[PDB]
Amino acid sequence: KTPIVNRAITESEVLAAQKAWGEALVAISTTYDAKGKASAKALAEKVIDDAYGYQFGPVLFKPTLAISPRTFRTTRAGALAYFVGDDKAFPEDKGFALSSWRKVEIKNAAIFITGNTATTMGNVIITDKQGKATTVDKTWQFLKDDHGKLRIITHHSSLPYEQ
Amino acid sequence: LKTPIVNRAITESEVLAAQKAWGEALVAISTTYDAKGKASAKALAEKVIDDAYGYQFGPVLFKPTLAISPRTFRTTRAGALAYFVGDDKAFPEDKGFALSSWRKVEIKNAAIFITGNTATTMGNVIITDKQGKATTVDKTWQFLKDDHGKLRIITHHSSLPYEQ
Amino acid sequence: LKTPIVNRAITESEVLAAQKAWGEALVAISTTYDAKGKASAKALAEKVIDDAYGYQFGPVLFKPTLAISPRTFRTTRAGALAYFVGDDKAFPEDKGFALSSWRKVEIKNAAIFITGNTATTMGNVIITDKQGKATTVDKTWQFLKDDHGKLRIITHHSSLPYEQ
Amino acid sequence: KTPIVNRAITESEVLAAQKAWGEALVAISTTYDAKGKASAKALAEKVIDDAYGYQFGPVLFKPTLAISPRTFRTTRAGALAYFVGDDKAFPEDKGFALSSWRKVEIKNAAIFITGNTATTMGNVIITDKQGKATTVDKTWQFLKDDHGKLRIITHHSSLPYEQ
Repeated sequence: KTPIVNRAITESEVLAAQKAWGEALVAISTTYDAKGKASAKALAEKVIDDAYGYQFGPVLFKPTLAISPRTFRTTRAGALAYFVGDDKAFPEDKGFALSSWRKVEIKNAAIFITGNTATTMGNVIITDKQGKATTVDKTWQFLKDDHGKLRIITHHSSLPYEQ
Repeated sequence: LKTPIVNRAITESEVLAAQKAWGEALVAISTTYDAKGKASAKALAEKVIDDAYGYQFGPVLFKPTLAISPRTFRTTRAGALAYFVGDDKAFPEDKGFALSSWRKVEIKNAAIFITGNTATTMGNVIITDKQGKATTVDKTWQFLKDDHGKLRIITHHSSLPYEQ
Repeated sequence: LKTPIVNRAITESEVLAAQKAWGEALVAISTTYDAKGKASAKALAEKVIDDAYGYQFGPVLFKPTLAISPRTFRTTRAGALAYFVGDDKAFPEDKGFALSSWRKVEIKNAAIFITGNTATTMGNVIITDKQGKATTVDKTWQFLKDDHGKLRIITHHSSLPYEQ
Repeated sequence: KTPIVNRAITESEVLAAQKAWGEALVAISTTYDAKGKASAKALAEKVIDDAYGYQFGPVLFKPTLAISPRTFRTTRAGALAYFVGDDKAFPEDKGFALSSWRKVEIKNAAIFITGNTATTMGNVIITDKQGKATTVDKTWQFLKDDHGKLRIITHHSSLPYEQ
């Protein structure tokens, strides 16, 4: 068979990367519930290093519950802080991943594959240990890196508009 | 003579220009309604959506600021028009976002990612009406440079800043 | 219902298909000349170049196998047509490559690189005439997937194997 | 100023990467003339690691003077062998870089920038220590890697057709 390099993203790679983020959020949450803040922060660090693209420079990350001065988490510390708190530079952050999450459901509205990147827009439903479901409107953008792995370079999460 | 060259890549200046052109268009639809009423605004909004968005390629990933939780994702031209100018029984909750007498748009980028043929921006956009009432949104755009070298919106996620 | 999706990426199967379609086209021009003469071949070559190449975007990076050292690079539609079918005073050394009664094209890829919106192939192509005379070339193609999802040649470098 | 990531290639980046290859060929050639085969092979190894993209998988490399069985140098060893010989697996290779090259001139016919990659097609003129000029027809394709540096993923070199 002809030796090939495929820098392009497939549908199945995008769907996998969406789930992988869900699994990573939950893994952080159950690890906090079970082993405390220090173990979660260390798990969260490896998760961000793995699934995000802060290595390339800024990530276009607007987290769901980020407050109006510190809205855009363009740095690795900004992401970690949003998910597990424990950073005095982000004093409004208690840790979004620390609410005992257990189930994440992806409901895509549309996917756009532009070759090396892919953008998804739809709903994500995050359910805690007691079945308290939070619905968010989520845009992700994935870049396939030089090692063939999908990295979040864009992450816009918003609570559905009510009024 | 200079080497003939095809450039499908987006530059920073093309991205900033396309951001400003969307602002100008929102304001141009808003004044045209204040000045000449619904019909004129609608016809202008239609050319704007045909020009600045990329519904020609298939669905656009458009989550508008003030879109209500059943009709959240405007993946069709009609969805986008309806959001801006209303007047569509299929989007009954849409009075028209562009019809609030908008006069100034300010772009405050936090970050830009140029992935070659496309470019994503994230940051604040501040839209101010004739009375100086400022609406601040958190906005993500993605621009694709079409076969004719013009930047088209294929992704548009706008959200009100989270208030605790 | 299935999530609506835009796919501007090229797949392996799209690349192999586009390779085979170029072969089929060369053979279809060659037989059409053997069977119906110059005029018919020319009109067919024109639709082939308009279909399979990307002169619509600007220059194509086309270095044909048997192109002579003044007129080496066929960056214009006319250059490409002339190479295949001749009949152009502006390319006086061109008898027409496609007019040698070609009947079989075999693609032997050494490697494929899909860079997302484009895909490059390098390897051998073996073009055999009505008498079974095999011409082997070393060939590089680059395909771009246009706004309509069809693969267009923007790069075509063909060379006779180096003989010491 | 807004923090930005630019995975796109500019005209000036392509022109630089074309010259950089010229400089690298010559550097190998003068290093052989002056310090012998071992020093050139070691310089040539770092040159290929740097300017080519064998890290991603196969490179679409058809060298000017490569012979009909071993035409396509899809492996790092194939490239090294073509440029400096000294590999019994490529027995027809004496070393293309070992002919005392001194001047390389790029004459582009056309450049196509497809975002993350750029293809050049034109002439390259390589002149030795005595002014013996070899003209080649050259296609290059450059991919900007995750670290912002241009890497040759395609290299088709042919002697101009004579007859």
